[PDB]
Amino acid sequence: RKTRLSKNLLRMKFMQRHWYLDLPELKEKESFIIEEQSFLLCEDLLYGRMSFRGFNPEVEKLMLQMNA
Amino acid sequence: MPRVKVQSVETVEGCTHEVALPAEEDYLPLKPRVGKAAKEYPFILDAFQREAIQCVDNNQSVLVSAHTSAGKTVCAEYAIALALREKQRVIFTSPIKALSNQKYREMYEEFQDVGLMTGDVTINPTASCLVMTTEILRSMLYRGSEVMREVAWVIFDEIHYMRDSERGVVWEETIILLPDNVHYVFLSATIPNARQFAEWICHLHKQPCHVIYTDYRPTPLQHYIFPAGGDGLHLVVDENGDFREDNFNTAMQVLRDAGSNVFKIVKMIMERNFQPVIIFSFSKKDCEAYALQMTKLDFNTDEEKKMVEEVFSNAIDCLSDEDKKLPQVEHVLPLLKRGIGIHHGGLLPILKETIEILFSEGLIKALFATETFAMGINMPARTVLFTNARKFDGKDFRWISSGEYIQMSGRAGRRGMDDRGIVILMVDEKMSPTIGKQLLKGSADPLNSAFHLTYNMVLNLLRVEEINPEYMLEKSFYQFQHYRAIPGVVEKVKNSEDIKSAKRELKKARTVLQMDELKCRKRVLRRLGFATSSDVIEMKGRVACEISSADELLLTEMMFNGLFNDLSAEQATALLSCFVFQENSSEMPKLTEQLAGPLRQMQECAKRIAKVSAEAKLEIDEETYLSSFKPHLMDVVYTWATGATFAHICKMTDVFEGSIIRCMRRLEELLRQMCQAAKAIGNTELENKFAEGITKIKRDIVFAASLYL
Amino acid sequence: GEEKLIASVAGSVERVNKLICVKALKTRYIGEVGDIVVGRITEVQQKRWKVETNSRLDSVLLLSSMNLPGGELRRRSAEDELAMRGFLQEGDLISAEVQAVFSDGAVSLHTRSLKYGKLGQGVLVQVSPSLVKRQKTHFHDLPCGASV
RNA sequence: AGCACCGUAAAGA
Repeated sequence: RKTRLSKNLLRMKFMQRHWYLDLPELKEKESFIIEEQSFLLCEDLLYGRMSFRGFNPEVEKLMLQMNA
Repeated sequence: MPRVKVQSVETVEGCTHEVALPAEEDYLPLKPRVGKAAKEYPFILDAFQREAIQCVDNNQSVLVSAHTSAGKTVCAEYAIALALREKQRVIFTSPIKALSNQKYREMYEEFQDVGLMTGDVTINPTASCLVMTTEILRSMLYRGSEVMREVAWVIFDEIHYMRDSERGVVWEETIILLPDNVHYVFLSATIPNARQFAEWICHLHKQPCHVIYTDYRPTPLQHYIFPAGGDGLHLVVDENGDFREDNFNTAMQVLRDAGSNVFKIVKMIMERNFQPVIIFSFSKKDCEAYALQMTKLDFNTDEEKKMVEEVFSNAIDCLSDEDKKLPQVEHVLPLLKRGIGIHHGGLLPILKETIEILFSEGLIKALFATETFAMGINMPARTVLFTNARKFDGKDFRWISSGEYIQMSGRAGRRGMDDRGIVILMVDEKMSPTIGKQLLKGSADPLNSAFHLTYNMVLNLLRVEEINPEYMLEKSFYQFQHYRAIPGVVEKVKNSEDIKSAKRELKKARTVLQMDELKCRKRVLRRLGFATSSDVIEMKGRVACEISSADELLLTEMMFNGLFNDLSAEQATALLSCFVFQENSSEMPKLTEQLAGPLRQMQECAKRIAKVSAEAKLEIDEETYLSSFKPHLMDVVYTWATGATFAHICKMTDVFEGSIIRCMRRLEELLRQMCQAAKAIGNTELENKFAEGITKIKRDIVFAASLYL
Repeated sequence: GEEKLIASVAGSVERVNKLICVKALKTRYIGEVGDIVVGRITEVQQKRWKVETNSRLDSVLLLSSMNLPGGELRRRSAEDELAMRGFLQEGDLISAEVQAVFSDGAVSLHTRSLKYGKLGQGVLVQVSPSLVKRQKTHFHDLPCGASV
């Protein structure tokens, strides 16, 4: 008798489908100003690829999605 | 004549070991291993296998003739691992494609370093082990690819398959082409002429070779007969080989007295608990109708049915949602639920692999399979039944040959589980003890070669400077096999020491055969432009050599008479279907003009080739050559290339599906070849045309993946 | 051009059954598939050797192609990649046969057997390729006392 | 073994 499969079959593919340091001078410190070069954090912007009344409705749903 | 020295070694009972070596090199036997073993095994190896390993250690080629199911594949793995130990490369020649996929899956599970080559796919060719068919290796040997200079070990499986007529040239030619500095293994079944084969390999490589032979077997068999309506199985031969025809005589008496059956036999088998069972019927409609008859019974629980549904769906989910809605799929799936299966070369290979796997598990007990399992799988069972002895091969409606009877009987017998196997044979005719004896206990049929010369061979050999056909013919097996039959009239002449035969057969002792056909092939090639005086190639030759999947002379003539240069994309696919397809059908079809016209020009070219062949007396016929090309699938292929549904296609013709799949795969191969030919001459429109046709064919299922891969 | 077949090269026209070609009188060696060949090496790239035939490009001998001393054939490793130079010096000569022709025009050539490979001291001549009859057995050993 | 072809005797309407 038997109830379960075998392994050699159950392997096939169609089936599966350091250290640290404490500086009292600089232990609990954090940067107060940070250098950025991105106009996004800086400023809000829409999604590049868009469309107006019909061309590539896929881009229209992308607009609806990413612009909120 | 070929001088050669054969010898025997003093070993123990269990096998026989014999060497064949050059006639002027004395014999110093093998030596024990040095250092670690290449591959330790969980169990203990028989004398058979350990002798094979000892041979493989000392780097000497070998021949191994022993019944299947005797762990004959161990020497292969040892050689593979030994090669992967010395950085060498190794090769494994399995003609079949599905068997090759299985062997690749196994070797990949084990070694992690393998590569598959085959007409359909290609995997990890930068692998120390190359599993593939043999024709690929033939093409390599021709074009001296980057492998022959790296691989040191070759291993052949199913050389006995060389006894055929249409492919026995490949293994021979491959051997003749290999270099003296190679080593390799032969893994055959029982054949009594092994000594001649070894002597041939030796005289052909000036290399020593070994031979192992044994009738040993782990699971002895018991043969029974069933006569029509006898309701009782009668023993004939027992495990010990004791053949008792008393029961055979009683069975014949029942036959004489006799003047919904296999159902009764399987019911008996199952009540005996003899499951599982294999059923070898030498046809297709018979298997299918027997399955239809036996659908009523059920040899499984319900949980097994759910699990079979699971695996079946997980397998055929790789297809579309429509190929699922296919009549074979549905009208078969219940048969699988119930534990009975069917397998023949008329199915979709997907279901074929599915059924083979399920059988490997045990989710189906009774399997109606004609000859596939006989050769290219390791999936033994507990008992086998021959629905009948008769069959069809080539032309003759011959009886069953002991060779094939044994090649199939080797299936029965599961090591460990089955203490023994039950063979049975159905009979409905007077069969006296002579035929029954020579069938059941008689020995296998010897290994005779075919070695029929071919165009491709001549041309691809004209390419080369160092190798000529006469060499091939003088080195073949069909020639080396005509030196032990020579002593006859030679012995008569030695007595005579009549004289006409003396002169002739002395000037014909070490000479060549089958030359006239060679000269006639050459004459044809000259008349048609595929060569010239001085026996040198011409452009047509370099266009035809690229073709191997069909008749290439006629393809090249179709080119150089301007046929494909005026047609469309698909029509070429159809005119090539006219070549790949080789089966007959009931009703010749009706074809439209646009698609028929070209076939008339095809037939005209064929008639021209036939006349040119008859002038040189190739013993050829015109009507056959012309009608050896069945266009019965031109419309099929046309509608398929128009982007249609397989279900809208399997209907147009009263032909099975697997035949269509073979047709179309061979067709795509031929299209690649023709693209390369057009690439050779210098044209581009034609190659774009053929490539577009290819892109049209491959859609859903004709080129699906192999579940074993 | 404009539904008109116009020649491109100086020579005699040849009409095979339906194919129209031209057979010029001076060209550079176009690559066939079985033709033997003699070649003077020009470069040694990490993977292969670059050879000079009278061809329109730089013929190529892959490191996988060159036969090894005797028949000691196992496989190609880095040690062979470094002997790639000490054995086949830049400027040497090889007598090979073509293996295949690429779509870019180049010719990959190999060494089927030991009769091929590298050449001794001998002497050499450079002529036009349209002055050797396409026939068999380019390798001759003449009774005069030499070979060609 | 099967499928097809041909003839043959018999029954009903």
